[PDB]
Amino acid sequence: RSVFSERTEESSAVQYFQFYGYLSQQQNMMQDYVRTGTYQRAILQNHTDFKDKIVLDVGCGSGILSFFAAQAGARKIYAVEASTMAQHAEVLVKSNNLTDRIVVIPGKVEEVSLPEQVDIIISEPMGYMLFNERMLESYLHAKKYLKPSGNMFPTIGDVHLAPFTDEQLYMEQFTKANFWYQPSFHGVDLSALRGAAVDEYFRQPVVDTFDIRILMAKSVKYTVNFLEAKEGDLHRIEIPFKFHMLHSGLVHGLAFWFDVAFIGSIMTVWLSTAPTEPLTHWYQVRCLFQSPLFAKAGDTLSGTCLLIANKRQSYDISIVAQVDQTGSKSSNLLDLKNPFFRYT
Amino acid sequence: RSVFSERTEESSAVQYFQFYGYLSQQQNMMQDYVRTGTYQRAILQNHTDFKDKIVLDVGCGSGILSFFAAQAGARKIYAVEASTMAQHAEVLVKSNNLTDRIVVIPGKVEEVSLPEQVDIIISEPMGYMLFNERMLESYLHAKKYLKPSGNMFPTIGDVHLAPFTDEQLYMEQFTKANFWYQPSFHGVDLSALRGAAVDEYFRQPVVDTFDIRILMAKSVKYTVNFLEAKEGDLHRIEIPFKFHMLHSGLVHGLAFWFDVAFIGSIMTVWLSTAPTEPLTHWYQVRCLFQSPLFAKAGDTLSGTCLLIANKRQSYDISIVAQVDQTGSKSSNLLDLKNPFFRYT
Ligand SMILES: CC(C)n1ncc2c(N3CCOCC3)cc(-c3cccc(OC[C@H](O)CN)c3)nc21
Ligand SMILES: CC(C)n1ncc2c(N3CCOCC3)cc(-c3cccc(OC[C@H](O)CN)c3)nc21
Ligand SMILES: Nc1ncnc2c1ncn2[C@@H]1O[C@H](CSCC[C@H](N)C(=O)O)[C@@H](O)[C@H]1O
Ligand SMILES: Nc1ncnc2c1ncn2[C@@H]1O[C@H](CSCC[C@H](N)C(=O)O)[C@@H](O)[C@H]1O
Repeated sequence: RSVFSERTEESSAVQYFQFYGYLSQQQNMMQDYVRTGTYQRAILQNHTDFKDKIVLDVGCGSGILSFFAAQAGARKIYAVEASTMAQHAEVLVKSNNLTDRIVVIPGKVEEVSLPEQVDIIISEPMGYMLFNERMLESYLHAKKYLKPSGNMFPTIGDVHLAPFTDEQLYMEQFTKANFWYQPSFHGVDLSALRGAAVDEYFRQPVVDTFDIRILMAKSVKYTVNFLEAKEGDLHRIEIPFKFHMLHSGLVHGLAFWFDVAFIGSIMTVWLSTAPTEPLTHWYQVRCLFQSPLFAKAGDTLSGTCLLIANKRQSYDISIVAQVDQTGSKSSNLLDLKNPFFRYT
Repeated sequence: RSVFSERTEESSAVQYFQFYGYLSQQQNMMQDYVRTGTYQRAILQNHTDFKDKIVLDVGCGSGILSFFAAQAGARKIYAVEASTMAQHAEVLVKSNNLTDRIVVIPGKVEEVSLPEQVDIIISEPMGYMLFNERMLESYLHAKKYLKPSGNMFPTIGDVHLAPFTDEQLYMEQFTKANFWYQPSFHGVDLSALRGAAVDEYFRQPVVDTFDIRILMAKSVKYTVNFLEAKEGDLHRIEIPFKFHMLHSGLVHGLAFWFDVAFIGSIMTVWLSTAPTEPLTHWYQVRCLFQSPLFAKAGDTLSGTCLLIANKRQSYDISIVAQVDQTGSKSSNLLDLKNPFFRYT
C-alpha cells in the first residue's frame, strides 16, 4: 500500500517492530549516555530552534527526544512510533503532565496523517554502520511535513572508512569456517562445503570495538546531508576510496564508523562513534576480506564500497579493493542485516 | 494451503527457515557432541532397525542423521528439508558418493511427496523446553509415510519439571526493571513504566543451566509417545503437579528439562538434557513466579502447567501454583518464543 510496505518485506517489518517494542531495547538505547546526553545537549543548547516551534519526532520510542524538545520550549510535538512502544510513550506523557504539548501518533511515519506542517524534525534513526534498518529513508520521507527552510536534527551524517589489520579477528572467523573443511566428521566428508562456509562467515560484518592502532591509513569520509537528500538517494550508495597507506602489512578489511551533526542556530553539536571517542552502543563495524591484501607503507589502496538497499531493511555491501602498486585485488559481498555481534 | 501453512504465521515461518538456512546454525547443533554422538550411537547400535531398510529423515539440515542411517546400512533414505540448507545437503550426498542411497527432498514434510512408505522415521525435532518450534508436530505428521508397525527414532520424550529456589535470579529482574524507577532521567519521570518493565522480564523464560542444589522437590514428568500421539495432542498440553517439598524455602518458579529415548530392537538409548548430565545446547529452562511462594519441607506445592500452542511456532505458558497447607498462590504467564538466553 504505502511507501514503507512497498520497500519492506512482511517478515522483516514484523521482526523489526517486535524488537523495538521491548522496554529492554529502549532502555539499552536510553542508557547510552554519550548518545542520550548529546541529543539532550544539542536540543537544549539550541533552544531558539525549539522555543514556540512545531516539532516532529520520527520513531519516538519511549518519547525521550520529545521530552527534550518540550524542555526546550516547543509549542507542539508530534511523536510518531509504529511499534507497541507508542502506548508506553503515551503513559509517560500523561505521568509527566505534558498532554498539552506532546501528541503521540501510533503508526508508521509513511502512513499516518499529521495535522499541520512542522518547523523541525528530530529523530534517532542511525543503525549500526549508520545505514542498517533503512530508517534514514523514513527520516527523509518525513520531510513532506517540513515547512520551507525547516531544520533537521541531526542535520548531516558522515561515514568513515579505513583499512585495518587484525590477524586474530581474521583467524577467529577463518577457524569457525574450517569446521566445514573436515573430511571425516563422525565419518562424514564435509569438505565440499568449505567454500560455502568461508563465504557465509565472511559475508557477516563484525560489530565490536577495537584499538585504533589496527588502522593502516587515514579515513575516507562520505557525507549525507539530511536537509538536502531525497529518500531515493539512499537506494544505491556509492563510496569510492583511495587510501595512502601509512603502514606496511596485511590489510584484513575495512573498518567503519559514523558521526552526525546537529547544525543549530546557536551552535553545532557532534555525536561521534569513532574508535578514538568513548564507546557507544553502536560500537564500530568491520568488513573482512576472505582474501587479505599485502601492502607497503606509501602504497595506495583504491576501490569502491557500494551499498544496495534491499527489502529486509538493510543493504547488500560490495567492497572491491586493490593495491595499485601490484594489481592485487579483493572482491567481497556482505549481508549487513546479519552480522557477527562480537561484543556480546 | 497445507497443514503447516494453516498453523503458522507466514512471517514466523520466513524467520524460522532463514535461521536454519545458515551453516553456522547447523554447525552449532552438529558440534553438540552429546547430541550428535548419541544419535550416531543409537542408530549404529540398533543396526538391524536400519540394515536394508527404507528411512525418512524429517528436517535433515546438513544431512548428518541420514549419513548415520547409511553408516548403519539403510537401503534408501529420504531426507526432507524446508530451508535452503537442502542445497548444501545435496552437495554432501554427492561428494560422499551416496546419490544411490540418500535422496534429498527440498520442502516441508507437510507438503512434499515421498514415492514409497518407510520402515523408520528419524528426526531431531526437539526445541528448548522440548516444545518450542512446534516441530514435534511435523515429526508426528510424518507418520502418514510410516508403514504399519514402522518405528520412530526418538520413540518417546519426557519433560521434567521441578520447583526451584534462586533468590539472586529473582532479584535480578527488579534490578533490571528499576532503571524505570527514576523521577528524573535527564529530567523525565520514568516511574509509571516500572510495573510494565517488571511484567516484561517475568514473561521471558530463562534459558540457562544451573546447580542442582536449587531444586526443592523430586521432578514430575510428562510423556509424549511419538508412535501413538496425534498432532492435535500437542495443541494444548496440561501438566498437573503435586510436589512434595524436600526443602524449606522460597519457591521462585519451575525448572524444565527433557529426555528422549530411542527404543530399538537391540537396545534403548537415552539422550538427556537434565541438569545432572553434561551440558547440551538446549541447556535448561526456568519460568519465574513474579510472586514467590513460601513452603516448608513436608508441604505440598500443587497446581498446573498449561501450554497452549500459537501460530508463532511456540507456546503460551500458564503456570498456576499454590502451597496446599497455607493457601498462598501464584499465577504466571510466559511467552516461550521470546525467552531470555541468559547464557550468552
Ligand atoms: C534490525 C535491528 C533492529 N536489529 N535487530 C537485532 C539487533 C541487534 N541485536 C543485538 C544482539 O542480539 C541480537 C540482535 C542489535 C542492533 C543494534 C546494534 C547496535 C546499535 C543499534 O542501534 C540502534 C539505533 O539506536 C536505532 N536508531 C542496534 N540492532 C538489531
Ligand atoms: C525460531 C527458533 C528456531 N530460534 N530462533 C532463534 C533461536 C535461537 N537463538 C540463539 C540465541 O540468539 C537468538 C536466536 C536459539 C534457538 C535454540 C536454542 C536452544 C536450542 C535449540 O535447539 C534447536 C533444535 O536442536 C532443533 N531441532 C535452539 N532457537 C532459535
Ligand atoms: N517508519 C517508522 N515509523 C514510525 N516509527 C519507526 C519507523 N521506523 C522505525 N521506527 C521506530 O523508531 C525507533 C528508533 S530507535 C530510537 C528511539 C527514541 N527516539 C530514542 O532516541 O531513544 C524505534 O522505536 C522504531 O520502532
Ligand atoms: N516442517 C518442516 N519440514 C521440513 N523441514 C523442517 C520442518 N521444520 C523444521 N525443519 C528443518 O528441521 C531441522 C531441525 S534441526 C535438525 C537438523 C539435522 N537433522 C541435525 O540433526 O543436525 C532444521 O534444519 C529445519 O529447517
